[PDB]
Amino acid sequence: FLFSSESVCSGHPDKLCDQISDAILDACLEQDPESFVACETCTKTGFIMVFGEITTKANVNYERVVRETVKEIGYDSEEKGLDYKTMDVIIKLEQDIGAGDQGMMFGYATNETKELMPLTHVLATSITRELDYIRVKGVSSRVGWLRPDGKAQVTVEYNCKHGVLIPKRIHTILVSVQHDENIENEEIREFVLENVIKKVCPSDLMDKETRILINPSGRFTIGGPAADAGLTGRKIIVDTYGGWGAHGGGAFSGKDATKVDRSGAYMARLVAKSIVFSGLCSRCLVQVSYGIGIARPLSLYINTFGTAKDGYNDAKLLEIVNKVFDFRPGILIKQLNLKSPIFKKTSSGGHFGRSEEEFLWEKPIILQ
Amino acid sequence: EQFLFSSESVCSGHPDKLCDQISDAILDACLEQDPESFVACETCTKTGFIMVFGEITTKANVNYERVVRETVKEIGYDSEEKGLDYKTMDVIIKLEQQNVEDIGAGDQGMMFGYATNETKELMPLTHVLATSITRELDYIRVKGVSSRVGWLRPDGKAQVTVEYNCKHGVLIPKRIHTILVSVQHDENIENEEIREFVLENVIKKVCPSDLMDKETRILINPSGRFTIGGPAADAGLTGRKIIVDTYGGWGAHGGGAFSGKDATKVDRSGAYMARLVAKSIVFSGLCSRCLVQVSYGIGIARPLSLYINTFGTAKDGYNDAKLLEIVNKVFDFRPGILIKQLNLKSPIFKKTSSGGHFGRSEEEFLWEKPIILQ
Amino acid sequence: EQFLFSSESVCSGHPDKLCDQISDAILDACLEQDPESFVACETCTKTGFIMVFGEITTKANVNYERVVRETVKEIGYDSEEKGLDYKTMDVIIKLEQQDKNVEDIGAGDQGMMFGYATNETKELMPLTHVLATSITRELDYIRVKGVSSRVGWLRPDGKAQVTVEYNCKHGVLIPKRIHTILVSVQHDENIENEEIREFVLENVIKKVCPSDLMDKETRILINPSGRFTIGGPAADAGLTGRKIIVDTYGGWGAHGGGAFSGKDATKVDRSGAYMARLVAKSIVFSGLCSRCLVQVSYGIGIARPLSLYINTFGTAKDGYNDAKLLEIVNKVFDFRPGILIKQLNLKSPIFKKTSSGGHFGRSEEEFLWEKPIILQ
Amino acid sequence: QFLFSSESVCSGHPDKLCDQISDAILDACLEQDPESFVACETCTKTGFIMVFGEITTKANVNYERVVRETVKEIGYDSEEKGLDYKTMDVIIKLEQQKNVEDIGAGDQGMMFGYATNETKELMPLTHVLATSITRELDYIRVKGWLRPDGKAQVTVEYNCKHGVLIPKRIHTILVSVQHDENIENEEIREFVLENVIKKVCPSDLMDKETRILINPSGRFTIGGPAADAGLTGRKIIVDTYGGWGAHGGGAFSGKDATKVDRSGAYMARLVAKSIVFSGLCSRCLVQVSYGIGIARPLSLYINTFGTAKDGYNDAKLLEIVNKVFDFRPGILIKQLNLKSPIFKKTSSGGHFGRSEEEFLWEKPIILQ
Ligand SMILES: [Cl-]
Ligand SMILES: [Cl-]
Ligand SMILES: [K+]
Ligand SMILES: [Mg+2]
Ligand SMILES: [Mg+2]
Ligand SMILES: [Mg+2]
Ligand SMILES: [Mg+2]
Ligand SMILES: [Mg+2]
Ligand SMILES: [Mg+2]
Ligand SMILES: [Mg+2]
Repeated sequence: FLFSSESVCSGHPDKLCDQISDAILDACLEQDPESFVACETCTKTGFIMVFGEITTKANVNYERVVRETVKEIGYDSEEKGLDYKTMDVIIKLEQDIGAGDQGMMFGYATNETKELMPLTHVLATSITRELDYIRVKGVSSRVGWLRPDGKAQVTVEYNCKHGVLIPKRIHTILVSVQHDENIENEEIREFVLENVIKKVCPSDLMDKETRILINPSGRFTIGGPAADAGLTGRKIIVDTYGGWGAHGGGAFSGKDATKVDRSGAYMARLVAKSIVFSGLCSRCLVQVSYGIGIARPLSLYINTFGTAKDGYNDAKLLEIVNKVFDFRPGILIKQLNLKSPIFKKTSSGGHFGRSEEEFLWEKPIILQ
Repeated sequence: EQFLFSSESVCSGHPDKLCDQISDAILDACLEQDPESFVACETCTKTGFIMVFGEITTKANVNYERVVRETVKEIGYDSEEKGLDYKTMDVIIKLEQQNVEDIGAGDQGMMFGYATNETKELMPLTHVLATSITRELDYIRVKGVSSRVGWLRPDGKAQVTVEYNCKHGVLIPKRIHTILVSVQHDENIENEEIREFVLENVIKKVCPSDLMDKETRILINPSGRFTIGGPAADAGLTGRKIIVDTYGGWGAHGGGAFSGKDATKVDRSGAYMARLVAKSIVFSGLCSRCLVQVSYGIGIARPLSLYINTFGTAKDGYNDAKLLEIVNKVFDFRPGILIKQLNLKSPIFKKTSSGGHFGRSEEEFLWEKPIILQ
Repeated sequence: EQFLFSSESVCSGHPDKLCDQISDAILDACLEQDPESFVACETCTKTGFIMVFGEITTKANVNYERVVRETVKEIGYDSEEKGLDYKTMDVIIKLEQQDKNVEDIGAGDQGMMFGYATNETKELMPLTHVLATSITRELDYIRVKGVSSRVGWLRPDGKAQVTVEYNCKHGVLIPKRIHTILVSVQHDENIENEEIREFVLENVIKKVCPSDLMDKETRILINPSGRFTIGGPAADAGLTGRKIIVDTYGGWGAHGGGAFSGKDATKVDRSGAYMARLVAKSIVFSGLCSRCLVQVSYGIGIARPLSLYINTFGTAKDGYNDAKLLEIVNKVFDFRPGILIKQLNLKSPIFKKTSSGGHFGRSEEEFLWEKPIILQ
Repeated sequence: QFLFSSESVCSGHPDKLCDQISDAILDACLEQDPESFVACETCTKTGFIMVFGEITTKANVNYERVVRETVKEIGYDSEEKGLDYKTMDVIIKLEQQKNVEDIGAGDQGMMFGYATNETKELMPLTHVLATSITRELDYIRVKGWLRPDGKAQVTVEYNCKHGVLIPKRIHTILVSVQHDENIENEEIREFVLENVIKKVCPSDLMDKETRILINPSGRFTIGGPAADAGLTGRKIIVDTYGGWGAHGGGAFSGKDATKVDRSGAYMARLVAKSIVFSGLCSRCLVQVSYGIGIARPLSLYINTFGTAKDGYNDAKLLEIVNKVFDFRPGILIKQLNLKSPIFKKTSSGGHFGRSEEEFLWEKPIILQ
């Protein structure tokens, strides 16, 4: 079968909101590691609004954080879809441990890739992260024509043998990249193919029939918030596993670590990755469920899709996980260092499959 | 094989679901006057305000602010103590006014449909129960006798854990393991009265007694009283309950919220069609549960690929190729066609925006009316 | 042994049922302000008018006309073509206006109240009745709550009748098949009969009737005598208390006489029937029999019934007999009128919801007579 | 062993007054036009009577005059008595609008007939006694101090053996009788006991413990609509079997014979009575159901409560019924002579168990 995943650039209006929500979270954490933050952002023509609840001892200039985050992402002109200098900023923020809410969270891993992530998502997010890296770090004489909005989608043809996923070929790569009026389509295409697609997509999975589409619906000068509304938590599948596995519905950005929607998902990722990395299966889905005010999870579930190593079964894996891993929120927070202001980096490019040293949920443990 | 699994639901007054309902109320308001409207309507809320924003192409003449205020009034937010008062809140409307069948998909979309014979609704039991609890609370609160249940307030949530046995891919619920209900209420009712009310009038009404036992763990406001709720307690946004809206953690999700989007958004209409297909397969007895996976490609009307996973439950003879042949003979997944076949250019969407989009048999939900397949 | 049996229901817009709903809307309006109200409220209707008459003793200050007009609006009578328009109709009010912990008031006459229950359905009601009333309730729900551009051709009047073929084994009733389903639905002039019939079959019958009891020979009759555009009060006069069998058990059980709607709970014809239902439902729910008729005989000036009689039709659980069941019932239940009213919370404005769809077999929060007790 | 009570009311009871007016109007139409369709409802309260519904007729009827004459004949000629035919308001809201074996039913509906060998009338004893008391009060008054309102209730102690009902004793007789103000209670009680109760009730079922109550709630001088609102069709259990058997819900009075609510119930009575009179069972309940526009019944049901004669069962009885009796409306209307103006006589005192020659549904057929 064919399977597709999407990623979006840091300048996509929804991801802009996630990044602002987490920039505010980090700003609070830098001064008060005990901050509680539930920060939502939305955006459209000429404005950003930040709303929700914060309990902090930190003294943070919320508007200044918003405007600086938008500046760093590159929205410095109305022509691009938003200007940090001219936009309106609306601030409506209200100023044995149990979970802070109910909810379920899933973690997933697969040995398809070195990241232990599904290949479609690895590739789409590699494309968008590379575009953002080039835009922000390349010389303006070469790359100044790039604007912040964009997305990529990758369709892979799979074979599925006894639960094991074997990519056969890359079927389609779709890239949308916002740009200024002065660059012609041919140059856009050549730049993206040579400096992005061929840099991150393995040539051994491409062939002459691979469909490569770059701004296929026409030029893309009009973008950002002026072109499309954005909101925090509207890219939760981009943020996690790209359509694979399952999702409990909870968004990550703008939430401090006492929100199990984030910390429980991070821990479930650590567990599934550890099971797969230890060679006990090829693919693993973990579901953890909490109840408000209750420290131990109401439930835990493991599915290896029939790929468990001979000698192991999903029930034995759960027994092991219960011996090794602790899902009580206070322990998750301490073990994963979730009071550190590390979260802005998670809010674009996917929360999982990431190689930064500060993402402890991606450092697997050996299980036996 | 034996395992635990949980699903959640939220009440109509939960702040996120409040936004979904406003967004779909505005969509319906446009479609009743102009069935060809394009709508991409977002709503967000926090203490004392609702903001509607996004884009609309319509010939309709709609009083958007009155639609907002009337929707919030109907949900029951009529006093600050409840968390929002439709009479006093600020309302911002930032909606920007901008027979063919072969229109292509807009991107490399993934649509999923799921069904299972665990319930008469052909939905997973964990999700059926959690959403039944929240729907029943909403029904009692809104339609009940005020001198009896006027102490209910609009916010609330539920979560249900079921212990399953799995025999050859077939899911047989063994018992209800945990039921968690959080219900907002006024200051005058005591916890014992809340808990007895919820147990007798909601849980025992909607949860099958043969799956409950003395060990079933029942948690009702376990973290203390819940008087402060709604937008005063918690910000809401459209499209932040997409798993409640679909299958409660079962099946799969490709991304993309439903509410506030007209049917030309295939993230919505394609998901509805995929549900109809899975439901029809299970309803016809061709398997006990299945996942239907539809892969679209940009500029192409027919799906690039169709994949059906029966989890090993297919009726003998109905191998994957046979099921695919049947589905492709009966069903048309082209966006232009699925919109007409499901009658989606019709103001039917407000009812979808609380209680789940699937497993409910309303006259206007054609994706829940299964086709007999052989 | 096999036999056929039929029950009927009518829609909330049926003229007789419209009157029942208005009478209980007035009762609830009074009780909401004065739980001690005495109400004996009759309603009748014909072209362009509703008349409310009878007797009320209340401290409530009620705009009776507005209660009537809002009830008619909610039912959907908003145009003369449908048979009544709440905006134009005359509402004629001819109501003759006139220690609260006493429990030992006697019955007012030699009353007979009956309760019935049967394990044929989850509702513990006879299947013929469950299906007929499910059909009409679903029609009402679609008409009132559905999308107007889709179902706005529906008009408020209508009826249904359902015949079930039963097997009877040792007094136990086992539905064998649905024999005949009859539905009459009022509609506007623009919808064709084939669309009407397909709509009713797919969205009503197949939704509420269990498919395993339907077969190729099941007779389905939908507006069989022709079109049904002319209906409601303009076509057919209506009066309170003319649907007392739809209101109860559909021909099963028994009825001692006396309508329910418009009467507050001190009228034991109503409260006593509710209590008898709770007892019969509790016996069946507890598994002590498969079907149960509970008969209560009151005497004038006496609070406790003169006689209590239970018939289990030979279906009593092994170990129980009718005499043992009566001993149980007499230990658990109190049939004194003042006690019935307190135990069932009947001085509460709970009655409007009873007045369409049957008073029994529905599980609303405010219906305590449908919340069974475990008996052993 | 149990107690069972039935009620009857006098012709001046406000509900029964409405039944009588409705049927007086039906008879008035039929006497001029035997093909009349009539659906005449009546309601009443202090000082007023309203007749409302639908009529299709060739007759020329002064409806107001029928109303006043019926009320005069019942005896309401003064406001002291509760109603004065001379001065009351009469409101008229009556709106004026082939092959016989093939005439369909005019409506859907379900109707029961019942018979029991407890009495020569083949009716339940409780009902026989209660209606005999009220009919006798009316006869004495109409054919010097009685007034038109009144009611009677009789409680009988029964044994039920194998479906057969055996009266053991009369437990309670309750009689309310309206009267002139100048009559002393002792005279009222002696008259009712000696000239009615002891004449109607069999002495071998009376004993010293029989509870006999005559106006136990006090004097009763004002009655009729002044005492209580009345409506047509609100005494349907009085009209039929007094709580025995079953009821389909349909009222009789004010309806011509094309209303199967009436004609079907009359035919069902004839069937049950014939089965019991023929000695084929001791007790019999018949249910017939019709659908609108359909001549043949949708369903027929016979229950003999286990009392069928040796050799018979409910199925054979149904076969016999289907051979002998025709429930098609056009046919039963002819067989029972239901186009003749006979209906005012039915409208108080019970429709069944009556000996007047014009009630053909009480003339049983011998069946084998
Ligand atoms: Cl939430
Ligand atoms: Cl009554
Ligand atoms: K979301
Ligand atoms: Mg978005
Ligand atoms: Mg998409
Ligand atoms: Mg929120
Ligand atoms: Mg009575
Ligand atoms: Mg009528
Ligand atoms: Mg005299
Ligand atoms: Mg009355």
